[PDB]
Amino acid sequence: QVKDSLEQLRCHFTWELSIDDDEMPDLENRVLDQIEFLSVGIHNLLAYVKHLKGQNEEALKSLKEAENLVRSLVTWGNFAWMYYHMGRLAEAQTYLDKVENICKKLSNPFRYRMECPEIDCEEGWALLKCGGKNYERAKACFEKVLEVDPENPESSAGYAISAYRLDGFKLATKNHKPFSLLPLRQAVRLNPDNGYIKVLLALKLQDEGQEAEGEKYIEEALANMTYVFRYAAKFYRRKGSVDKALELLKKALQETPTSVLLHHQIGLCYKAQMIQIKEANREKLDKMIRSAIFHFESAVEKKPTFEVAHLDLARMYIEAGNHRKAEENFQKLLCMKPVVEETMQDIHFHYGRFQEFQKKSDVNAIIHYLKAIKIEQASLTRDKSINSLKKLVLRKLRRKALDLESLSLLGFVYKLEGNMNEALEYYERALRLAAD
Amino acid sequence: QVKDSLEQLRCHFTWELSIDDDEMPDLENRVLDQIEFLSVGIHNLLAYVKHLKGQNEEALKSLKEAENLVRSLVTWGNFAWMYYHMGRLAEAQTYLDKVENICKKLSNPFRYRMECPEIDCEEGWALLKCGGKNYERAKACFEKVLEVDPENPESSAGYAISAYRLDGFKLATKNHKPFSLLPLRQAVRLNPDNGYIKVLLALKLQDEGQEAEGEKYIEEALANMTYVFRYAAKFYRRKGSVDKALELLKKALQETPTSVLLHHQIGLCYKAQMIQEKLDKMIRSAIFHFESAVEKKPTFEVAHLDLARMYIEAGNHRKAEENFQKLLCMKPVVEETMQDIHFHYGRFQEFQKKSDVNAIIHYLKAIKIEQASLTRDKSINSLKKLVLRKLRRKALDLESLSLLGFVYKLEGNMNEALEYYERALRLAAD
RNA sequence: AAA
RNA sequence: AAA
Repeated sequence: QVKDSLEQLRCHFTWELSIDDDEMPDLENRVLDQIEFLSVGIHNLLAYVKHLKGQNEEALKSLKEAENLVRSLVTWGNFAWMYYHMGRLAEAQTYLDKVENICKKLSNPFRYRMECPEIDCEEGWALLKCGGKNYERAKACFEKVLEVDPENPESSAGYAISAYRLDGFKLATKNHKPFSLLPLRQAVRLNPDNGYIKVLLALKLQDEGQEAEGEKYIEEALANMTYVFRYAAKFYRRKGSVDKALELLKKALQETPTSVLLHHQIGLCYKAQMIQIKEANREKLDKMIRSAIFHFESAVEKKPTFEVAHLDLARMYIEAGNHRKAEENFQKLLCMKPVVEETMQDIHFHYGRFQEFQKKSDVNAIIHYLKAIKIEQASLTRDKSINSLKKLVLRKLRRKALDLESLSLLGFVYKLEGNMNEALEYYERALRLAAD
Repeated sequence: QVKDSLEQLRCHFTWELSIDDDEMPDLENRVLDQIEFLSVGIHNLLAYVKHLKGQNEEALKSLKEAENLVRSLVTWGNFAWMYYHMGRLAEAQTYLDKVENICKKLSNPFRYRMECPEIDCEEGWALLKCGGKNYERAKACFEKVLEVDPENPESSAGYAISAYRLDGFKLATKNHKPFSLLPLRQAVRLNPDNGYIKVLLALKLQDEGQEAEGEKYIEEALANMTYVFRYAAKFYRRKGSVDKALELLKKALQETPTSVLLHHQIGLCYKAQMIQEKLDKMIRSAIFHFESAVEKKPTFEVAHLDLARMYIEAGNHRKAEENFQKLLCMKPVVEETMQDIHFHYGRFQEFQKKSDVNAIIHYLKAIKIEQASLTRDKSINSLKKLVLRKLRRKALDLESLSLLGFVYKLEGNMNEALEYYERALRLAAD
C-alpha cells in the first residue's frame, strides 16, 4: 500500500508533467540555465529530470542539495518516490511519515496531500517550465492562490506569466482579447525589482500598440543586475533596432549557449536585416541567410518540437533558393501535430504558397489552402488562405468557366466569407453541371 | 376623322373591358340575371355585349330601353359608337354633339370626355362585371370618387365590393392582410337596406374568425327581401350548416339556373356531406354541377379543378388525367391558382398513378410560383417527404440530395441546404 | 365562384 | 520562442 500512499503526495511524480521524450535535452538545459542565472523548487525539477533519464542516484544528489536551501514537503515527496523506484522502500516510508506529521500538525484534511498556497505555487512553477501543454493547469494553480490572497506577489507573478504565455498561443486569432495586461501590471506592482516581469509587460504593451510605455519598463529592467536580454532583444527587434537586438542576444548567448529561444530570436534578427537590404550587398544578403539558417537549424536541433522555428527554417531555405531543403522541412512540418494547433494553419498556408509560387502548382496550393482553412479557428492566416484560394479558383474559372470543381470551390469560398446567397447560387450552378 | 372623336367618349367602347371569348355566354347570362333580380348601366353593358355578338341591331334596342329610365352621356356615347359601326355617321354625330354640349355647359375641360364621379362609377360597375382581370381598375374608379367624396354611398359600395373580391384572390397567400373589412363596414352603414353588402361583410367576418358577428348580418340581410342566397349559402356552408346552405342554393337556382357560381357552390355542398355505396349518388351529383359550371364558363379554373379532384373520388382516373391536362394548359388570371393545379396533380401522380417522378416535377412547378401560400408550403412538404422516401431506400442519390438541399433552402434552413448541397457535390466528383 |  |  506504499504505492497507494505515494500517489497522494504533492510533488513532481504526481503532477502529470507533460514532457515529450524529444524535449528532454532542452528541458534539462533550461533547468540548469535557471540554476545559475536566476531556489529549492528548481532543484526538485532537476531531480525529476535526472530520474526520467535513468539517473536516480544523481537525482537524489539534486534532492539532497535542494534540502540545504512547509515547502519542504515537495522535496520529501520526491525522496519518497525516488527510494521507491530504487527498491529502497524502507526509506520511502520514512519520508511518507515526515509528510504525515506536517499534515497532522497543520490540521490538514488529508493524510499526505498538503493543502496550502505554497504547494500550489510549487505546482504552478513546475508546470510552467515543462511545456505549453501544461500552461492552462499552471494558470489554475496560481489563480487558486490569488482567489484567497489576491495581493500575493508570488502567485501574482506566476498567474501573469502563465496568462501572458497563453495569450501568445492566441496572438493571431481574430478574437484576440489579451487578458494578461492587467495581471502583468499587478505582477510588476507586487514585484518591483523583478525585471523578468517588467520585460513581459513591455512586450505585452508593444503587442497593444503602446510601444512607448513598454520601452520605459525595458530600460528599468536593464538597470538592475540572460532572461532580461533575451526578451528585451525581442522588444528592440520588433521596434526596428535590429542591431541592438543582435547585440543583446549574443551577450545572452554567452551565458546560455543552448537556449533555443535565443537561437530563434537571433535568426529572426538576421531575417529582419535580410529584408532591410532587400528593400534597399549580395555578399551581405547571402551572409545573413547562411547565418539565419544556421541558428534556425540550431534551434530545431536542440528542440525538435519547436514547430515554429522549423517553419522559419523551411521558409528561409526558400529565400536561399534551396528548394530541396525547403521541401524536406515542409514534409516534416506536415507530419507534426503542434500543441498550438492553429500553427498548422501557417504550415499549410506557407506550403500552399510554396506550391503556388516556387512550384507553380495551383493544384497543390489549393489542397493546402483548404487544409489550413479546415482548422476552423478564425485567424489572420486563415483569412489569407481563403483569399489565396479565392484567387486561384478565379484564375481557373477565367479559363474554363464551367469547371465543376472551380464552381464548387468558389461557392465554398463565398460560404466562408459569410455570403450564403452567392454560395447557394454557385453550389446550385455546379449541381446542374453534375446532372449528366 | 370621326374616329379620333369617338375614342374620346367615356363609354363601354372605350373602357377596354377585358372579356375573353369563352366568357361571353356566361356574361350575357349574368347581365340578364341582374336586369331581373337586382338600372341604366346594365342595359348599356347588355347593349355592348350584343354588339360583340354581331347583333348591332339588337344592341340599339337595349340602349333605347336604357334612356327610358349626367349618366345619360354613357348611353349617348354608346349610341355614337353603335351608329359608327353600322355606317350611320350622321346619326353618330348627332349623339357626339349631344355629349359636347353637356361637356360645354358644365365647363368641362375636355370636348367629349366628361369628368365626373357619376361616370367614374359607371365605369366601375362595368369593369366589376366583366371578370376579375379588371377589378384593380374597378377599385381605382371607386377610390377616385371617395378621394373627394368619402361619404358617397354608391362608390362606397363599389369600392368595398372590388376590395372584397381582390382580397379573395389573395386569400391563401401568407400574411395576407385583408383591406376589405372596414370598407365593407362603411358600405353597410351608407347602404342600410342593401343585403348584398351585408352578406359580404358577414363572409369577410367569417374569414377573419368573427363568424358570430357575421351571422347577424346574414339573418338581417335575409329579413329584408337570389344574390343574397348565393353568399348566405356560402356562409352556412363554411360554418357547417350544409343542409340550410343546400336549401338556399336550390331556391336561388330556380331564379338564375345558368349561374355558374350556384352550380359550383352546390357541388361543394354535395362534396361536404360526402366527407361525413351511397357516396356514388353524391359524387355523381357533385360531378354534374362542376361539369355544368365548367360547361357554361370554360375559364372557371377553380371549378375545373374541383371537377378533376372529384373524378379521383369517383375512381375515374381517365377523366381526372384529362381534366388535369386541360388545367395544366391554362394560364389563370389568378396565377396563384396554378400552385393548386400542380400540387393536386402532383398528389394524383404520387398516390393514384404511383409515379413519384411526376409528383416531383409538379411539386416543383407549384413551388416555382414564388408567392408564399398554403399550397406552396404543402408542395414543399410533399416534395420533402417524397424525397426522404428516396433517400431511405438509397442514401447516395445525387438528385435526391440536391432536392433535399433545395427543400431546406425554401424552408429557410440555409445551413442544412449548404450541407446537402455540399455532400451532393462530393458524389458529383466521380 | 375552391382553398 | 514565428506571426
